[PDB]
Amino acid sequence: GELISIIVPVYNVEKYLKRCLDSLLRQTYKNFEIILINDGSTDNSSIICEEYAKIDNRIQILHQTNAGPSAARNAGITYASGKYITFVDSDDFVEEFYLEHLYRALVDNGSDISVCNFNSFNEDRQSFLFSITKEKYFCKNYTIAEWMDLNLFLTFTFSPTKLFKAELFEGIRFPLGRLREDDATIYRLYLKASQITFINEGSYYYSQRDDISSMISNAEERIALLASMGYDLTEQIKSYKGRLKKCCEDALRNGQIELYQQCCNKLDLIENYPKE
Amino acid sequence: GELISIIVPVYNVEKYLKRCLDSLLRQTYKNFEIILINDGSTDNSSIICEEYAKIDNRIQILHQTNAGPSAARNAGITYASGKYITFVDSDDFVEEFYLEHLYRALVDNGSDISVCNFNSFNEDRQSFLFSITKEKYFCKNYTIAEWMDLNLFLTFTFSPTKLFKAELFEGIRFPLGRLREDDATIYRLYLKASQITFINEGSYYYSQRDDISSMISNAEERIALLASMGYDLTEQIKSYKGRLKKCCEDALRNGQIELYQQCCNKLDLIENYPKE
Amino acid sequence: GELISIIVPVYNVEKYLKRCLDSLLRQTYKNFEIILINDGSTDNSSIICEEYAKIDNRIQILHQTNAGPSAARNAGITYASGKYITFVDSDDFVEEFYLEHLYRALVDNGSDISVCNFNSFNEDRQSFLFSITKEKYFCKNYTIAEWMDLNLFLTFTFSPTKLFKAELFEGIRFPLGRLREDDATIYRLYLKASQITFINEGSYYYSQRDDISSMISNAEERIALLASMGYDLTEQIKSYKGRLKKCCEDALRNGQIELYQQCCNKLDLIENYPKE
Amino acid sequence: GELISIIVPVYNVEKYLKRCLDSLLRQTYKNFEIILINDGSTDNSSIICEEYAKIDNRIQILHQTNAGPSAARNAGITYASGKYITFVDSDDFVEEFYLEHLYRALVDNGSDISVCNFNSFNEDRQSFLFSITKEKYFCKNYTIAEWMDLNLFLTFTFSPTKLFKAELFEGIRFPLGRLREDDATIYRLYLKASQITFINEGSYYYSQRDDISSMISNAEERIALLASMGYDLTEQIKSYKGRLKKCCEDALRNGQIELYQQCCNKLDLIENYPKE
Amino acid sequence: GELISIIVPVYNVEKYLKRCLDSLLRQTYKNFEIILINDGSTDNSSIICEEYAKIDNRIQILHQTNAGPSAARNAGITYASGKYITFVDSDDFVEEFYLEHLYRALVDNGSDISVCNFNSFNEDRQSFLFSITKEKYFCKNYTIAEWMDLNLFLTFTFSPTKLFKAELFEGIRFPLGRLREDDATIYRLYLKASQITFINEGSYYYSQRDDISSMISNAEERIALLASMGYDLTEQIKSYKGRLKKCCEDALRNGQIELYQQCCNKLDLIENYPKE
Amino acid sequence: GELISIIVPVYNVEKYLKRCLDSLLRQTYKNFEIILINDGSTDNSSIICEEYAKIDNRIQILHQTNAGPSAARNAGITYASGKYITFVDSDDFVEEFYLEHLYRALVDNGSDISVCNFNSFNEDRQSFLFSITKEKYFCKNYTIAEWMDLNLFLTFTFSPTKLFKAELFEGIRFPLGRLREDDATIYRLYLKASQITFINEGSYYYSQRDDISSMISNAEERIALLASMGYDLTEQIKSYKGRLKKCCEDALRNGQIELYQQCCNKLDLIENYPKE
Repeated sequence: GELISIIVPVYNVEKYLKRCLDSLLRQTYKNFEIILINDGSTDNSSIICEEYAKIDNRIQILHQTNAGPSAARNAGITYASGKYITFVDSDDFVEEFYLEHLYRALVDNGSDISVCNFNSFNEDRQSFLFSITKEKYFCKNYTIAEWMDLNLFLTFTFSPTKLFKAELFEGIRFPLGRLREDDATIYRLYLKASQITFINEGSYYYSQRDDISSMISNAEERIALLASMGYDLTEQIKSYKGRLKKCCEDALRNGQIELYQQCCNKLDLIENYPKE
Repeated sequence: GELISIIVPVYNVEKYLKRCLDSLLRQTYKNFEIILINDGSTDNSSIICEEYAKIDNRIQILHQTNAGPSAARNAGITYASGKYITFVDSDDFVEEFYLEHLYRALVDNGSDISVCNFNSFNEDRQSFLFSITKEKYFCKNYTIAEWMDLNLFLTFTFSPTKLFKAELFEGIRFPLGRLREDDATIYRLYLKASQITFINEGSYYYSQRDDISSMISNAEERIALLASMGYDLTEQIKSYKGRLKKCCEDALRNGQIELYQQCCNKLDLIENYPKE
Repeated sequence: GELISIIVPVYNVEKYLKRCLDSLLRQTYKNFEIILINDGSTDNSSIICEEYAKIDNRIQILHQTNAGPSAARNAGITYASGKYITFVDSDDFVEEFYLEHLYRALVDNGSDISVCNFNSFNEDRQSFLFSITKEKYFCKNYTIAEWMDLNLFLTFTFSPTKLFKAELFEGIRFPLGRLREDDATIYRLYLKASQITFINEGSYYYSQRDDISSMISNAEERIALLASMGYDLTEQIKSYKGRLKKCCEDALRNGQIELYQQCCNKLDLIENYPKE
Repeated sequence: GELISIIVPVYNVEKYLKRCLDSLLRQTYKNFEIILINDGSTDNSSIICEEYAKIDNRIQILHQTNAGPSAARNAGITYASGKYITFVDSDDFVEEFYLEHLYRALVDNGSDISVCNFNSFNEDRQSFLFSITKEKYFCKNYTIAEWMDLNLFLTFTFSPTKLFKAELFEGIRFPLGRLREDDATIYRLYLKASQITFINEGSYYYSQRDDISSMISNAEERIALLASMGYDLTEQIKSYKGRLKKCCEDALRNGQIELYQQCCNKLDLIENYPKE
Repeated sequence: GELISIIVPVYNVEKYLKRCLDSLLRQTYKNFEIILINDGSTDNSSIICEEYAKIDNRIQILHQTNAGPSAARNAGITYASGKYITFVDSDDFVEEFYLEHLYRALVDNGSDISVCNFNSFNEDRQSFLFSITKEKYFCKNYTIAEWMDLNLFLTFTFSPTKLFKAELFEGIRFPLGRLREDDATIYRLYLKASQITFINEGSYYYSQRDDISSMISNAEERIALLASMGYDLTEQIKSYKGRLKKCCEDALRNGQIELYQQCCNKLDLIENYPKE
Repeated sequence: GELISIIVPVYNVEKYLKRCLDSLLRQTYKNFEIILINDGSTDNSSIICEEYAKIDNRIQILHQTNAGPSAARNAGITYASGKYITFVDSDDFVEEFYLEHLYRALVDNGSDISVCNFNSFNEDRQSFLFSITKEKYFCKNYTIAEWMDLNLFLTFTFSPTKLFKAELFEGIRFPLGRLREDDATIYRLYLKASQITFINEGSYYYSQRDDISSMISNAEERIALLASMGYDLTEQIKSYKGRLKKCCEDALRNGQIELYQQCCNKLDLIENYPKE
């Protein structure tokens, strides 16, 4: 099959990196490159990266001065030469059929993007949580409009579990020096697609063991864009009000006083001064 | 009549301050206080403020360490003891009936805000531009919904020309260390009101002689807020698209590269990827 | 009686704030406002402030970006609308007759300031230290000259225990970004007064559990000021020499070398080169 | 005669340095060293220093990273090996008998310090101002007390025109990174002396072509020291009030708002609330 | 022929960029890409880049936040997909046969690098200086040892005029934030080669109209490398001694005192303490 | 005998300082000064320095604002008035005949420098390691060429154990803010000498309980100097290659990515592209 570029930012993940990389090299889909972006790690991560590159030529390492998760992913996008691009966090790990299932779902359906789900691995108790079961499996093709009504963490704020045509990345980059960088970026990729295929299987494992300002501004930017493009706003509005409520309280708890004022005011307007 | 608080930020306006203050002391509406906020001026402005305070007891001076126009206006709001609050920029000036007309328009109509228009004074040629003529005079009461539809500068980005019930300022402050502060704030006051009265009268004179990131952020926040409150988005969407175009080009010219990418991508999505 | 404004700076005092506020709400003198200035606390203090504000309308909260104890007290003074102003630290607490006794001492004597004493509460052993006993109770009126002669901590470095006519604060603010702020400020209030009434009563409880440069600067400024106003300097001189000794040794221990040289030189001049 | 160390800080004085150094090498008193401290000059001053050192072995150069006039003088004091120390600014120049007259005045009278006066040279008009004339010449021995009652620029804030026994410098250094460094330092040298000899001759020529905070704190520190040592305060008090008046006005003009508040308050206390 | 990547850093060169780009698009060698790295220009350079990109698809633009000439070139190297890499400064321009002649000289000779010379253009007088004439034309193949035995500016400190096999860039990047970045880098590419071909034609035009520390450390690094690899040091030593002389004087003129001390000491050792 | 200046930098060594100073005051060679440079210590070191100064007048203290070990030693060199200069680290201690043996070895041989060896003391186990035994004692006079042909730590990167003619320090200072400051400096003193005497006795005790960039640049600077002066480079090259290997690996482990790139490239050139 055609080349898939797997972008893996690496920053101080010495405990988890080998499990991640082992799960990737065992992929049943063979035609991939793994772009490891070592973002200036200060533990053994960089040495682990180098050792893995020595035994599999599909691994390419990029060492860079520490610049954040956004910069690391952008470097990956730049270096990628695949027809498709996908992200894996170096904290996490996948089933051996992960890539193949994503690839088939995309290509067989003529979609521009395929997306799967994730199950959880609790590091503290070394136990899986199989939230997504075989009996609950489904697959569906979605228009962008149908897609934008749908799990909000999975869909909008989590960069892995998703296979993208590389062409979709024209003009699209993660925002620098900013957390919730996934929240600000992934949905812009969806907006460039014509069809998206979702497979409800937890083939990606999320290892289970911030930025209030971005939480709010990401949601505002996204509402403005969707509104300008003619998409329905109902769910984003619900999401936005929920974030404002969290921001209002947490900003105050964190001594982020100007942010607290803004969020409480916005919440006050929405709840107490709606139209009519 | 009831006390009107006039908030006047002062930063290095020695050439224009006396003209401003003279035009305010000549007001036919006499029950006011002028709150001069000297934002750490380094010219003669502070001395001019002190001299005017000595001859009229309606003038109150606040000297503060330089912190920007938003901080200066916020100090004004905090110090105001009037039933109503209005803003005057210290390089502008007004007709002697300015305050009286705004006060009448508000109180006689049972509105929460009254708004007038402005004409221009060209400092370079010392000539007035009477864009707003007596033949074009009108007055009208608006619902908030009617008011929000469309002079975008007069309505949303310009803080003077407007008389606000002081009660409207609960939870509302200008955003710190950041220009287009009026653009981020005035419309939130409108959203608190039940009715607004406009008088199409150029009684305020704007003396004629960029924060590109805020231009975009302000518009996104405002769309998200209006959408969440059920207001129509048609004109804000048009305004947003126009700002994106301006941003896309000007950010690039200024070497603001990440801003440029974000705006160009947003403009690309809107123009080339609207909902199918 | 007339309104007393109680200014209470709050920064990360979650363990002690409730005890403080409970003791204030139980005041037998009921015509007060409590101005809580949350100086950007990062613990639960801000939430505790909000909860108390919901149950007593005499409580006014000001949330501000963290700027230090001087800035917080200055905001308090600016916001106070009382005829009298008093300070309470948020880790301390008071007798239920605290305010009443200070108010009586001031008003019945025609003084401009009344001052009481304090006893101690040892948090580590949960035990009171009643240094000031009923057998030692006295009350006395003082001229400013009598007052300035000498408990140096109680009088000059401690802002609570004192009820001030609000008029005394014209031109007087705590110095920004700088500790021993009380040491720099309280005595300037005394200098504005005509008479001070002291009550030797430990009605305030100080919870028991360095800015070396300011220690010296404050003492030099105060001597210069008193000398310029014709006050006797004998005790201030003794205090200054004691501070120089402390400075000379502690600056050196802290690696504050230029401060050390300055203080040692000053101490050397005073002890070894007095006027022949 | 015994060795005199002449300390000459040099910072960007290319236009004036040769005139200064020429006037020094022509001294009738031959036993001197000139310590040129080049404080990281960025013009030709450093090259001029090196060229002069090549032709007279009494010149010693010390090049140092830019650190200010205080640091440059302190380096000079440290390098000095003379029995006496004197300062010359590299902007200025002297008569050929300058050093000899200072030396004789000190040694013949058994004084610890000798001081002369200065006349002016107006660079803009290339003309001398002989303010100090031959007919006005006098010489006098002073006790420290007599000395401290006396021209305030000449005596207290100007480091040149003065020959000091080197022993007087134990523990005494110019304050770092601070202007009016002379104001803070010279009088401490006087306080270590037993007798001072003044000669009223303008043998030093001051070339005629800031720090408000230090102006005030230097005067406060000096009053506190003098008071502690038992010296009369009358003139220092007059001086202090004059500085407060200048500070109050100039701080405000410069946007130094906290300084303005402090100085105006101090002036208000002194003028309007003196004892009784 | 095979693809040549031309790396063109662009920072604030609006006056010269069109001339540069016009001369490149007129190349007789057709198979190239021009990688324009706009390094956050703040003039019209970015817009000029965009306009040229629209009319010739061999032009690729990378806009980046300003990070300096080294970072710009490194981005070019990373983006380059040619078999050969060459550098052109956007201030300069070339003959229409420039690329073709470099290409032939490399390929026909089996060299890894080809190098030509340059003539100059005086912008102030709009006149060419034809230092390299037709009569002085020669071409020659060199071993690296012969090559490293040489003017000095052309060979080591100037990145254009040179066509490199792209494989030579493994592990070689320009040093960040550093000026004299060419000085630190070009020679390392030479050391990777087996044979270099020089053509003595001035087909590149240098438009004519310092980091002292790097000048010295670059020469020291280069001597240490060459010595470690067994190359002859005679000319590098001569060059190093010349740089020390320049540094010794110019560091002092610039107030770079520690650098002055180091260079003067080094020059002192070399000239006055050679081996016995 | 003539005065030996012992330079002892002191920074936060309260646990070890008394042992150091006791061992120095017990020297059989009596004519020394100990220059204690307290570099702004924040423990009890400064007070320990003062106490020792009070009981032995050979001890001089310089207190300075913290500026690092290089600045501390340079201050020592400046203050030193001895005919000879030696360094002792305040963590360490010496035999009672330490100074005497160094002095005799220098003076009896007509050398400019004498050097001894060191044994170690393991603080964790309170036990001596006598690496240098009586049986292995030797003494020898070396030419500089013989001297520069050598362990490596003792000779070049350790400042104690060495007695220098003070005239050798002309133009030689330790580099500011730099670690491996000994590495950059000691060898330059050797290059000033005509003959060096080594005594193989461990009379200095090193108490036992990295700046990668300097490690590399120091070695490059030293190779360039030695090459320029005609000394043999064989051992320095071996040392340099060893440092590159260490840097290549450890820079990467520390996230020092540009340094890693430079060192790995240098090592790549040396090992894989030596001269043909």
